Amino acid sequence: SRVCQVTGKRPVTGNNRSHALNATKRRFLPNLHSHRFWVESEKRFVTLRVSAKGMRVIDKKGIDTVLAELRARGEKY
Amino acid sequence: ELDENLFLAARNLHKVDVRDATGIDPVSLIAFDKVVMTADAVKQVEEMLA
Amino acid sequence: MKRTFQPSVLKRNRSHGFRARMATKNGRQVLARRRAKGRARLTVSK
Amino acid sequence: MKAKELREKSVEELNTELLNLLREQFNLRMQAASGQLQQSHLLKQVRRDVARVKTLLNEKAGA
Amino acid sequence: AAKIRRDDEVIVLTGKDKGKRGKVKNVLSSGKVIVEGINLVKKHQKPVPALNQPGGIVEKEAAIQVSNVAIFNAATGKADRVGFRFEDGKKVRFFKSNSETI
Amino acid sequence: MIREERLLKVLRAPHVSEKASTAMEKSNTIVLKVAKDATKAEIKAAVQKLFEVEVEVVNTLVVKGKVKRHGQRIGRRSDWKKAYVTLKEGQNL
RNA sequence: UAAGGUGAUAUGAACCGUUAUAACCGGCGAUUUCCGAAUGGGGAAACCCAGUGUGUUUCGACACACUAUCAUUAACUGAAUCCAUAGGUUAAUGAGGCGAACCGGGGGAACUGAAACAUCUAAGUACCCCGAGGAAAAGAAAUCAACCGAGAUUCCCCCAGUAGCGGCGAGCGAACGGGGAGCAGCCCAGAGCCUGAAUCAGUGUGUGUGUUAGUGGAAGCGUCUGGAAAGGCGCGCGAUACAGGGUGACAGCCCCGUACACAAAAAUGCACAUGCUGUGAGCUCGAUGAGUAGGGCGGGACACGUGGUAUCCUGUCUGAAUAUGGGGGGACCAUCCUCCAAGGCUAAAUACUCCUGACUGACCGAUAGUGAACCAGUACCGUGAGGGAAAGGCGAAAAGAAC
Repeated sequence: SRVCQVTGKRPVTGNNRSHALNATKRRFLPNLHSHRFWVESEKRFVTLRVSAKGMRVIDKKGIDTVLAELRARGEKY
Repeated sequence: ELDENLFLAARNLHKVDVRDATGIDPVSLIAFDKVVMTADAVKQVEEMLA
Repeated sequence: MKRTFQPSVLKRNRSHGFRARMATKNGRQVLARRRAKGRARLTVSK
Repeated sequence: MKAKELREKSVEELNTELLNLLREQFNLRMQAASGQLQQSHLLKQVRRDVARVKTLLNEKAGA
Repeated sequence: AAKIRRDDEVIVLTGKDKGKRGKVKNVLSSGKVIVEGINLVKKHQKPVPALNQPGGIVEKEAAIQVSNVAIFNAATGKADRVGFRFEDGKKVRFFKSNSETI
Repeated sequence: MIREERLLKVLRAPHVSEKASTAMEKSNTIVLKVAKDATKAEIKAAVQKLFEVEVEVVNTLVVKGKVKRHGQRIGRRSDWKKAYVTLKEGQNL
């Protein structure tokens, strides 16, 4: 899949465009590392699909608001 | 002339159709014999052809 | 000589029979092209 | 036989098959093989009327 | 509504012998009527499997088109067109020619 | 109680067979038709309730359906059940 | 609605008759075996083999009601672990499979054109997969404009083979603006006042408008030629109807059809009125769109090969302000204009034709037109996916085989 869910990123097409300037493909892939949390909204600990520089968004939105957004995105925790 | 009801037929009698002065066609003036255009319709057609 | 074709229908049924085509994605499309042609020999193989 | 009976309850009409037609229903089987009954009306009367009670048995679970 | 059927007599318009009231013996699902006292066909038919018999033919009445026969008018010895459902009262044939049945 | 009389869809018309139709058809053996759905599990008691007689031995077979008729494209008899039944007495209505 | 009918090839017994459901046909219901989505579960397709629920022993398991699966919601059950959760289950709601095309998304070519070839082009097109409505999709300004104005979208004719991109080559081609078809606008980011007002939805019913099962619809004869007239002769009759099929030679008056007039116990497409049941208008005071915008790095898509590259998108880097605020006006700076992004609904002009109904051909006529006018997607070819033939019109009538 290569889906990160927290920042919603997807792999994207992209061309190499380097010397001798052939029209060959190169692509770009985003990252996914996954992480374990304590959330207080639950009696248990949970694991979420999250990425490098993506956990920076949890500090903006609040952990309970990301727990609810990933629930609205159908995630299993 | 054009009537409320009498705007259609004869047809099945062959070589016939009923027609009014609006958009008078040149085929009606040569594809048949002695046309039944009236002494008042000749005045109406002069105002449609200027 | 032998013209690459043996007498055995068990070898045919297991690939071209109704259960061997209706269960597979492309075999269930052979059945649809057969119907779309109007062909009476839909799958045979028995 | 009726096919509709308003509030007369169909639970009592199953007896028509299980007792009242019994020992005459389909009785020409094995016992007659010629087709020469000479009662071509009776063979049409022993058909379709038994289906109207089956149309009425649709509501038989009502109480 | 359908014409001729079997109860009426016909005066005949097709290329057969005319001058008599054709009585309808039978009507066919092929669009034909069989008329008595009008025309005959020969037919000798297939012989029997045993063994020596005299010569003889069937000689039977002919079928003609139900659409080229016209019904006898019961007034002037001729045929007439009839019309369907009269303009007043009960559902009956119009009998255009003189407005009377039989 | 136990079962209803819908079990009694047993035996169909007699047919011709040199094993019966020669000297046995009203005294030992008769060859019968059988319905597409009918019991072979309670057949000894089903005849005992519908025809009210006992049968000692009965075997059921189909042999072969012929396909060679009225062709055009050739018409078939299909398989249908036939039985060699020991009823020992005649029945007509 | 009619006297012949119990389908047909195929007759006939017997019986229903010829009025009361003979026979046939339409609306809207009851249903619809087993395999198949296939769906208790399993197989060598139509077979075999189980469970829960209801009732029961006339006494080696019947016969009815139910049991596949995903998510949502609801209710049972249930570990490490106390609460909890994971695991184990049932049920309604929407979907499921088969289509013809129109329609939204995912992945995604190469012959080719450049008389070669790498950038460009073939093209986000084909193809394979998925989704979804009767239409989809689009939309109610951080839009365009040009110092004057327009004031949501869609398509058609134009703007224009122009402004412009490009081994500057082959290709590709705007935007403003105009003519026309067409045009109700509206809710959230919450909770008050006061009410159930705006605007709808579902079904019922009334009314209008469309389509229905169905019924009616004008006139001619004899003689002559011939096998026979629809043609000749004698002349009459009709015509919103002398389109078409014809029929024994050429029919308005013989048949079917046509122009026309009626009809529906009742169904069903569209739009209002209205009961029931959900929905709920205005004004006030709050809340006011953030990992977003601006700006780098490397690319994609925009006519535009990154260039003077704005725009739209973002793998990656940096990351606000939020009204002494912020976007855009094809780099950038300034001024001025013009809007207020980072949330949804949605007219109609539009697309297509499985299907319904009306209808036509200076088109073909059996080596044609579909491969197929006919037991043809059959015969037949091949392990198979797949490929695929030959075959039309007696006569007025079997009058077609007596002896």
